[PDB]
Amino acid sequence: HMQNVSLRELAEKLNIYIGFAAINNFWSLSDEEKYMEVARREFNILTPENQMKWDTIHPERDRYNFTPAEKHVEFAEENNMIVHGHTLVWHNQLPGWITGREWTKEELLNVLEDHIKTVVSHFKGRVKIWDVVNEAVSDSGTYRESVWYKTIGPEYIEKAFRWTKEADPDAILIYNDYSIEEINAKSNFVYNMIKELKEKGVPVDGIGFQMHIDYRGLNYDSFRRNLERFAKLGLQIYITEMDVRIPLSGSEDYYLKKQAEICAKIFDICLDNPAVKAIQFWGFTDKYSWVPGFFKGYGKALLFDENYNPKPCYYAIKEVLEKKIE
Repeated sequence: HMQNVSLRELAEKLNIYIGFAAINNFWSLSDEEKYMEVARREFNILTPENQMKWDTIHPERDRYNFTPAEKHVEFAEENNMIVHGHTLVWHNQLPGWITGREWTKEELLNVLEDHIKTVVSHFKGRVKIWDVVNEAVSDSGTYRESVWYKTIGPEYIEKAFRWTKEADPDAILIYNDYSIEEINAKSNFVYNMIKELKEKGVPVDGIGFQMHIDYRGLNYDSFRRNLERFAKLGLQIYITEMDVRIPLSGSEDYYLKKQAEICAKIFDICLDNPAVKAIQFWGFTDKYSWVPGFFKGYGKALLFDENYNPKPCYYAIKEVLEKKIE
């Protein structure tokens, strides 16, 4: 009977991880001390929000900068957190050396293999989970027409996973995407995609459900069924970027209560399926979240308020974890 009961302590008892995404340059924020203290007290897995992406780590064709990623990895290792690497292949925020010229298939395959082997071998053994391909599927449930897809065709996805496994055979390799938590056209396309990759022996070890949801919640029965179909492909399941956005106008107490009910229910369903290995939120304090810039009119989507005080959802998830253990 230690005096505080943290999320990470409860996660350790349930053999899962619970954690967060770390903002760029967190160590140099004006409130770095408080941010780092709440993070180390609460969490046992960290994803760098942006500083392992291409624009930061590979800013010119023949230049690599691991300096900010290594700050994230150092903080995680010092505080007994595992690291989730994000992300090796994605369509957005690519540097100008990629977006500003025309590519052929052979040349872009060679670029992608070099990026992936350089980055994954740099952090071999230190990054336990990689998001190898992120968001490859469009919101109609076809392949997203990214630079990678347009130039290479669909084989970019199987090659990215094969190249990542060669460079670190111990990392857990996942495909990560949003709005695939329920059974729908997008998740059906991802399901068949992954089923076909694994039939070909491609090493897709798991699926990441981003869980960027709102105060309307999910169709819980559909999420439960969708988690079961993916687990039965032999996948580990990660909830990778959770946030539960609420409108900024009006009835804050009402929306904080609905946010708590939604987080409680998501945790209940995840803890009932042993394929779910980790639940991370995309940040942890409302002071530092991508939601208000990306979803206009919404925010307050995380576990702690702007002053680092826990919100009703924090107590709600803690209660669920404690009941699951007892």
